[PDB]
Amino acid sequence: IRITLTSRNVKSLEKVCADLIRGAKEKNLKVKGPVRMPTKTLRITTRKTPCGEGSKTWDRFQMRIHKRLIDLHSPSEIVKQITSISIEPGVEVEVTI
Amino acid sequence: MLMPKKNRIAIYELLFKEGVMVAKKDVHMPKHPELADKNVPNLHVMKAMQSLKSRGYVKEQFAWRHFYWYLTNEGIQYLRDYLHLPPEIVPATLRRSR
Amino acid sequence: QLYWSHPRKFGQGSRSCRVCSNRHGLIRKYGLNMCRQCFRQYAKDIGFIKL
Amino acid sequence: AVQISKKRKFVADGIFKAELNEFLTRELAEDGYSGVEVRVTPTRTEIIILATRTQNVLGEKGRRIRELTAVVQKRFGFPEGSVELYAEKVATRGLCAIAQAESLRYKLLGGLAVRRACYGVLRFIMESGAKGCEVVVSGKLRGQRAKSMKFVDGLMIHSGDPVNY
Amino acid sequence: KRKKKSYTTPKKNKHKRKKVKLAVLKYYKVDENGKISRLRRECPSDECGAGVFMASHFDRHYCGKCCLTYCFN
RNA sequence: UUAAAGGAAUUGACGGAAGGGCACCACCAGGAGUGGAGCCUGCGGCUUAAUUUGACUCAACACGGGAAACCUCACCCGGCCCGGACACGGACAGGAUUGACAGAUUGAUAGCUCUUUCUCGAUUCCGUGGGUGGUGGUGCAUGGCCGUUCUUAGUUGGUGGAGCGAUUUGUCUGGUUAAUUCCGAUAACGAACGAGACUCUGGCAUGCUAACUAGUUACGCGACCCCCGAGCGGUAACUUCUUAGAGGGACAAGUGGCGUUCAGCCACCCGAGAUUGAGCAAUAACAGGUCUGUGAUGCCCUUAGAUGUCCGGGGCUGCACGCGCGCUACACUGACUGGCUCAGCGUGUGCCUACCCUACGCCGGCAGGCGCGGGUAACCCGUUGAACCCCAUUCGUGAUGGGGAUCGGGGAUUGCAAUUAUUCCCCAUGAACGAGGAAUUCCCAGUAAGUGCGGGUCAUAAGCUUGCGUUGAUUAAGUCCCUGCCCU
Ligand SMILES: [Mg+2]
Ligand SMILES: [Mg+2]
Ligand SMILES: [Mg+2]
Ligand SMILES: [Mg+2]
Ligand SMILES: [Mg+2]
Ligand SMILES: [Mg+2]
Ligand SMILES: [Mg+2]
Ligand SMILES: [Mg+2]
Ligand SMILES: [Mg+2]
Ligand SMILES: [Mg+2]
Ligand SMILES: [Mg+2]
Ligand SMILES: [Mg+2]
Ligand SMILES: [Mg+2]
Ligand SMILES: [Mg+2]
Ligand SMILES: [Mg+2]
Ligand SMILES: [Mg+2]
Ligand SMILES: [Mg+2]
Ligand SMILES: [Mg+2]
Ligand SMILES: [Mg+2]
Ligand SMILES: [Mg+2]
Ligand SMILES: [Mg+2]
Ligand SMILES: [Mg+2]
Ligand SMILES: [Mg+2]
Ligand SMILES: [Mg+2]
Ligand SMILES: [Mg+2]
Ligand SMILES: [Zn+2]
Repeated sequence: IRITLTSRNVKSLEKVCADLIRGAKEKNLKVKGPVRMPTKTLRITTRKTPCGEGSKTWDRFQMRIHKRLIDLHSPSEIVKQITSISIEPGVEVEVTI
Repeated sequence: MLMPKKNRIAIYELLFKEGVMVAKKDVHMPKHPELADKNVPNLHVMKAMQSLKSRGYVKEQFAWRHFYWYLTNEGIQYLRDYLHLPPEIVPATLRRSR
Repeated sequence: QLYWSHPRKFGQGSRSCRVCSNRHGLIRKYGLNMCRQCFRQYAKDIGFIKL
Repeated sequence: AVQISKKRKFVADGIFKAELNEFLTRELAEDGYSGVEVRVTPTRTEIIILATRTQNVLGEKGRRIRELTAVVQKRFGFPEGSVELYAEKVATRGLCAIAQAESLRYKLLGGLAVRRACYGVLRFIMESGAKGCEVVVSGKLRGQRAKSMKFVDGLMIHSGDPVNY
Repeated sequence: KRKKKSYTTPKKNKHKRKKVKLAVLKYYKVDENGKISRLRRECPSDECGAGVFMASHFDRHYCGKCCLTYCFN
């Protein structure tokens, strides 16, 4: 049983990670670590201009997709109990049993 | 050129049921995607809603491809002539509230 | 009535943009449909920054 | 039964945010529109519109916010009342430059000439706790040529990373 | 530029279709003051010939709603 | 005959005027080249019914991410549709308002028209006004955006001095720096934008935080060899190797010297580094480009046989020519054949509306086809067994086996359709080219260059462009001589 926390930005990622570990320390569960994933980046290059005047001046737009995975062996009632989290809206939660 | 009577009552019946209509710009030339609510894709919908947006009955909005149709209290006051055909029922926008 | 011939299932005409149905300029395949002009103004709204 | 990848669902959500925010600043130009904060919840898709004049958002008898809910739900595919809208009041009117330009548009339409309108909005922004402001008006301004009229007061940073926030 | 698309009309100054008929169209025949004799051949049972009749041709036939083709020597 | 000619004085600009500094879009010592040949891709000019158009020194010319069979298409030829909203009003068909079977013509089974006559039916058709559409003109009306002045460090108000005044002082004699960066003096004071400061990447490290969607140490299952406890590979602990979360680490700090008390400069060491590369980037302008990105827009033009929109062909690919960016060669440091061995960005499916990444096995020599499986992704492609490079054979200075342009026949793949363009593969044909004149472009350390890969258009589709990797130079680290810039 695994839980994936995929965040938009690093600050909300670390806040929801600290909150989830703080909520998982007190229970009698062998909590695995917040396994760091490689950061994904969608690089987009743009001409910057509708008509071709001047030098070849190009944009560089990026994102920073951040992802964490944990493993929590638990019954489904305890998983649904842990599932209720006051969370930042920039964090997506996925579960897998 | 005559629209079917089932369509001519059904698009206004859907407008009576909701009050919010949605279509897009794609009039039939690359592809024929039928409407997610009704049968005719875009052309009969535009021909039905142009008579409402022409006389100031239902307002028009645009979101990058999509024509949204906006309902007014004065719009309902002018659609009272269509409301003669059913019994007097305010649609699910104005009467009740939760 | 022969209204819809030349079915346009490929190529340039099949790419219709979400912004203004632009078809002379290209449309990128990134899970995205922009016009490369308005993408500059709208990248900060859809989540892209310059860095 | 369908799914899309993490590399595309985020840009689809970003295009959704841009679509919703820019269409609401298209059609809600009357009141004071600041922005939206859409929250992710697998039971109720919450859309929080932060506005200055919340009267046009709330409507007369609770009508226009439910009409916007219908506008969202009858295209974006959320049946059974999944999308829920909440309006928030912004007590600081002079804080949002989007709202200030939104008011300046309708003030410059019906009379209220450019000089006195710029002095009025600079007085309002200087009263509303702001450290610095700049209003640039370009176009045919009392002549056939385009004369850029600039009105700047206070403390304004133009270069660097923290310009955006 | 300074291009121009004007009227030359090499072939014909053609026009479109306008349906012209008689004043009224009678399909029946009065016999014995109450019996109607049928003049035109009906259409077979394919949800067409309930009220749709065939057009007179030398060897062909026509459904108005369904465009059925039938031929006999 | 003329409405100015004049005088000092203020601010720009200019000087083949002086002083002080900067820059490889400048030079020196150099490196790689272009311009010479072939080809690709754009421009001008020709030709045609059309060969659609904008852009013309940096600041256009593989730019419109402009790689077109129709698609894109805005250009020529032919043919349909009105999506002609809506107010009045003409016939109102005693209800026949627009879709059509068969034959002639037209690519068409376009009811385009004609012969013929059935049909959903108060939506019609037409006129009078208005409205809509236009990749039509106008960027010399404009908004927004971009480029350039300008990648140099410059710019401005408040109060107070000088002058009637435009203006000036603040914004500087001098020293220093990449900088109007600072110290200092000072009729100026307190200030502001900008530069720095900011964000990311690269460099070092924690036995802090951790990992079965990433590995190690021993251990067993377990194949081979000596058989002498050894050696290569397949299938209980902690992050050293792949990832990032916080924090640290570098600030000209310590020493010697030069500098004015200063501001600062040069060499050492500890260090991974004595500072890398980008982004953002001021006041004010160009009468720079874009109306052909937008239902962003003012005026004019067309609105029924349409400058609106569909369908079928051609075209932008058309060549007596010149020019620009690029690819390949002109061989022996090499070409061919065989063996060996290494990666990093980044991409991939049933999409807000039609689509891939391919692993394994079989068949075919080849491009390819078939059966099946995995991957909505650190899971599978994939430990991207990449090219140059590392060894062995052949070639032998010959326009040669370097060069593969041109041309003929055939075989597979995407697409409905490739012939006046796909693309790839097999054979064959084997030109010019002997290191390029006048002139000219870029560059100082993981740098130029050699070489390959990923993304953009993509369906087939890179010689373009953006990024990533492998090998990796010579020589300056100075100057204002050519060009240009900053301040007196
Ligand atoms: Mg301007
Ligand atoms: Mg004088
Ligand atoms: Mg030189
Ligand atoms: Mg060369
Ligand atoms: Mg040449
Ligand atoms: Mg040449
Ligand atoms: Mg021109
Ligand atoms: Mg247009
Ligand atoms: Mg201009
Ligand atoms: Mg302009
Ligand atoms: Mg001009
Ligand atoms: Mg500047
Ligand atoms: Mg004075
Ligand atoms: Mg001054
Ligand atoms: Mg480590
Ligand atoms: Mg309009
Ligand atoms: Mg062309
Ligand atoms: Mg040409
Ligand atoms: Mg070029
Ligand atoms: Mg050869
Ligand atoms: Mg030869
Ligand atoms: Mg080479
Ligand atoms: Mg592809
Ligand atoms: Mg490609
Ligand atoms: Mg190109
Ligand atoms: Zn568009």
